[PDB]
Amino acid sequence: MIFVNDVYKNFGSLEVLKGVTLKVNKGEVVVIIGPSGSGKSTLLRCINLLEEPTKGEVFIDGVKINNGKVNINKVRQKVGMVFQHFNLFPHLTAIENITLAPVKVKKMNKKEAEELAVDLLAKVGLLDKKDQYPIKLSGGQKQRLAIARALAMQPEVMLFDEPTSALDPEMVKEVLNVMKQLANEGMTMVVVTHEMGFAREVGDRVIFMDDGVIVEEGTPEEIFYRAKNERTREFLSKIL
Amino acid sequence: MIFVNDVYKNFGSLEVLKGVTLKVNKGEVVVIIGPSGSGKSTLLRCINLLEEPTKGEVFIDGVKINNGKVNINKVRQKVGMVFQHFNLFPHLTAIENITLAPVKVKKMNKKEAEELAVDLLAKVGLLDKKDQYPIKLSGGQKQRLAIARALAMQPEVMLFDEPTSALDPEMVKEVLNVMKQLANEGMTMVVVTHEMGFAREVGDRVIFMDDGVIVEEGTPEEIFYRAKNERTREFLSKIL
Amino acid sequence: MTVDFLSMVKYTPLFISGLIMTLKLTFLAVTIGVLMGLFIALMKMSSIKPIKLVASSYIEVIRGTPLLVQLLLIYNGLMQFGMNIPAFTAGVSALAINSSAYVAEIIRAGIQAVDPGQNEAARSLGMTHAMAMRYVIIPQAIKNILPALGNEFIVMLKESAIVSVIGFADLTRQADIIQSVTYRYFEPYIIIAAIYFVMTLTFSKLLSLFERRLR
Amino acid sequence: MTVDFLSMVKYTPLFISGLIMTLKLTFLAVTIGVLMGLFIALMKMSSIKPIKLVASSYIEVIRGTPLLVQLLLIYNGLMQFGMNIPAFTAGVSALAINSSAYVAEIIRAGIQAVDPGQNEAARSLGMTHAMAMRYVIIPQAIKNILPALGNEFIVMLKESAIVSVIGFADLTRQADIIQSVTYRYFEPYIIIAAIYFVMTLTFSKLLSLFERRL
Repeated sequence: MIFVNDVYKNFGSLEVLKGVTLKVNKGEVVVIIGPSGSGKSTLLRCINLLEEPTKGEVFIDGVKINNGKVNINKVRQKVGMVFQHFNLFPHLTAIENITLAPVKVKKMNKKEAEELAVDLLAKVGLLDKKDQYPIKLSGGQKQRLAIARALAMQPEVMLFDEPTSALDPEMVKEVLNVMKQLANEGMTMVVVTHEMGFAREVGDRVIFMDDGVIVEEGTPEEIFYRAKNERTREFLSKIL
Repeated sequence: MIFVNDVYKNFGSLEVLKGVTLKVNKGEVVVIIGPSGSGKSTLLRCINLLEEPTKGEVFIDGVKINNGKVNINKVRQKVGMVFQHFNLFPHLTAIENITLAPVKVKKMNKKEAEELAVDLLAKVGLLDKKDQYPIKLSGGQKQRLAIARALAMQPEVMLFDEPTSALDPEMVKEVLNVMKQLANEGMTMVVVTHEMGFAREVGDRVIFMDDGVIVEEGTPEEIFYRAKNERTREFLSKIL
Repeated sequence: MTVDFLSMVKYTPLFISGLIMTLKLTFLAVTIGVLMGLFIALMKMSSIKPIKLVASSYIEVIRGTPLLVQLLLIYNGLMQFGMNIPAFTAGVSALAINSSAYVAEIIRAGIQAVDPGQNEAARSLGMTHAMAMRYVIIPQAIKNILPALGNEFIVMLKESAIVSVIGFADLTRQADIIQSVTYRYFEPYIIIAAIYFVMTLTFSKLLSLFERRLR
Repeated sequence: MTVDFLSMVKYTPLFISGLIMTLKLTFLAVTIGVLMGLFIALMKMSSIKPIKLVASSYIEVIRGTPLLVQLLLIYNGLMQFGMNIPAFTAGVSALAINSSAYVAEIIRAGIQAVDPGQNEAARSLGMTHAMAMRYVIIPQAIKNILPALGNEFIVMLKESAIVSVIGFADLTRQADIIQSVTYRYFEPYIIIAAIYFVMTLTFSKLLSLFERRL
């Protein structure tokens, strides 16, 4: 399903990814962790080409998407993304946020799109906020809204780039809970996070990255209790 | 020693403190917690008059300091403050950061100031960074320097305004440790924090604030394990 | 002689006429320059290398060069080609050009000022640059732009006083006229400057007030 | 007739003299205008209300009013008081004044741009406003300000072409001069514009180069 194959990434003199390979199959919840400058979010964003690899290739559903001989919009229709800082459309209401892309990309019928949106709003517990504009939403309400919006395009995998880091601590749970609910429903997910609780609860696999490389991986309990590599132990000892 | 007495504060139509009283005596470590918008930081910043109460008064060492009949610089000499975003002086090196105020405020001899600084740098583990500029420091190193810098003015009470919130997770421990050490050496502390571990380990007293009011307070174990108030249990349930 | 403003009163219709003339110049000048600027912007966004180079050269050259020299280049410089463009069409042309460069840049910057995250969200939801542009980015750039366009006008008011030297009967030109019959330069200039000041204040007020209607 | 740039070559000394004349005007205008501007700023910070009112009114009036009208107000408007200040001092006075207002605003803004956290840290360490300003805030405001002063100069170069209308022998005036002997307006203006352009590019290059270092 997802196959990032030995990619490298540079931002000028900054080498962020130095040879990374990631395979995720349908239904997996994979969680990527590590210190700042590990390359977590860069690897995460290579999957739907928000970044372009300097070398290496990424295949989704068996087809390479970084050869310029494929329609990227068609790719990202399959691959959802939830952003650390929400990136809600400010001039658009909750419903409108959700329905913009289906109506304009998938050419869905407006009444149908509307029904989809109110279903998703109920799902993430935002029905009573349907019409409002973000500015009137709290951090949690915002991220739950962003998630609803992503889901309305019905992807087969969701990418999560530190979706909780910009939330007040009293607000982390609600967003994590929605994410877990999706995990329990078999959604394929790649999650970059600081919240180890999530990985404990619903993660299938944990990836520890350091200095632009995957240094160790395994199941959550393997990594959290029986980490083999010294760097992993260091990071965890500071983090847990 | 510190007596905030029934203060209120407004920022325009925004009522942030709605009648708050706080007494802290020598040697206490008081920790203030609560959801965003509780007014914690506003109360903390009333102590050294970084905010001015709309009503009410604040005394330190028994003298009223918000009557315009007092030298505020002499007060802030007694009451140190560590900031969420460090607020290091960028054009000054680490040691220069530390020695600026003793030299210019206390009119200390430069050799003496130099020795204070190297003592403190050693204390917080920044010896090898004495002549490095704030920009070459990681966040944890930054906050440890800010702490050394505060200490060189030898206050009788230290205020900590969320000293850990803008740190990458791998970096929280080292800063918290320094704080604990200060706690263990009998320093009077008022700490606003998200890190309940610290409150458990070294807090003497824990204050829970919500909607601009102190709604419940008590010892760490009382608040974390036997909380009487509903809001306290609710907040904790989202947080712990 | 000595200061005598009271003597200036009877010339009120001249000032009023000068004022109305400064207004008419500036409005039409901007109006063309904005549309021009919009167009210049579009060229700089084109994938086609020569066109981008041309719009860049236009903007770079006009911004990096004095308003006066452009004015005179239109007025004087064209005479030798059997061209006798009036003072008016010369001033408007010059201003619309200067303004076109500054307006084009206002647009580019108003766009780049919209958080790149918006584009990221939009693309990641399957939208193409075109769609992202129509339904997401531009409606926000606009709220960045209208305030800076509105400000450009206020600058164009002050700048337009330069058409006096070309012999256009603007608000500044009046001071020549009046003095020819009064031998006084000081008092009518103080009056004229006061009018530019009051105009500037007025328009700044409405502009910011409008800005709050947006941001 | 039709275009002939080659004929313009022999007039090179006129341009160079014009060029050198614009520089000398502009350099001096800024140098005075900076000193003046710094002074006006200090006034706007003073607690003595009249002084702040005067400086505010000054700045607001000059910025809200054309450079030309200030020039002519000095040159022509002063004649009737039996005053015949040269084209040069008229121009320099006008520019140094205009630039003085804008420099005052640049300074104020360069100060307001240093992070208020710097002041809070300084006060909380017991330093008085004076010391914070001296040892902490100002050394930073400066790095905020120099890029805007340097750029202001670049604006004043273009501006200075306006003293031609007063009869100053600057770079723009030359086109009148040359045409009196050649009947050509176009070509000497294009050359003049090209010269103003090269000056703007050069100074922008050097200015930004200075800027990245800070």
